[PDB]
Amino acid sequence: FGAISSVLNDILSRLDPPEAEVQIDRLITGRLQSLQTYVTQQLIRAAE
Amino acid sequence: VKNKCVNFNFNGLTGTGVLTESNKKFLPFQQFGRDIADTTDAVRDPQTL
Repeated sequence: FGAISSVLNDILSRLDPPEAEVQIDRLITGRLQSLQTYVTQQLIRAAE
Repeated sequence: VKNKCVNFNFNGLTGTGVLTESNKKFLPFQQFGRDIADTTDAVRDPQTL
């Protein structure tokens, strides 16, 4: 998602919060978008 | 320490899980296992193989 590593723990392990936030805010935006799409898939499919 | 929910850091891998013996057999070169979802599930202990 345009962050240094897909593993959350790797980011937390290597770089400390002040720069970590910029990296993690990228994953949160990405992961949450993927979660949001899956639910909207399910709601529509459950309607079917 | 095995079979207990232990915070672990292997070769500096790090993370939380329950360390248990695995019957799965690595090929000699391989070091880190992985999952269908590409998450760490099998590890080789550095000090003792």
